[PDB]
Amino acid sequence: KVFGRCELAAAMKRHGLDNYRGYSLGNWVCAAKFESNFNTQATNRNTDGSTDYGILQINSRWWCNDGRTPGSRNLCNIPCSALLSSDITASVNCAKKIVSDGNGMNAWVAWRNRCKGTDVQAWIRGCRL
Ligand SMILES: [Cl-]
Ligand SMILES: [Cl-]
Ligand SMILES: [Cl-]
Ligand SMILES: [Cl-]
Ligand SMILES: [Cl-]
Repeated sequence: KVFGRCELAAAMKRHGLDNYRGYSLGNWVCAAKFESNFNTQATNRNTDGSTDYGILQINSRWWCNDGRTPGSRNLCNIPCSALLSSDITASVNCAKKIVSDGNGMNAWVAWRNRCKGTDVQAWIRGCRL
């Protein structure tokens, strides 16, 4: 499923990401844009052989099991495929574990390089929320 920008924002808010750990809703929408283009079926390979899955490109190195990432953990205790559903529950709950881990949203390299320090509020401009 490919989300509309305001559609994604609404689901993220309902799922409680709005100022979760102090990160305003715009941050999460910005991250999702550049990680996955709001496409829940997005998958990308990393240099270490792990894979990123879902609207928020959660990686198999630490957070989900895909059975093909040697020397990896599954800290959110989910199959990585579960993250590609049109329902973003599993991704959001996992992201909540991740962002509470210590580096906050810097865990998402795209957020760090492309959203951090920008006006992320622009990403929920005009949305009914
Ligand atoms: Cl957009
Ligand atoms: Cl709807
Ligand atoms: Cl584990
Ligand atoms: Cl990570
Ligand atoms: Cl980047």
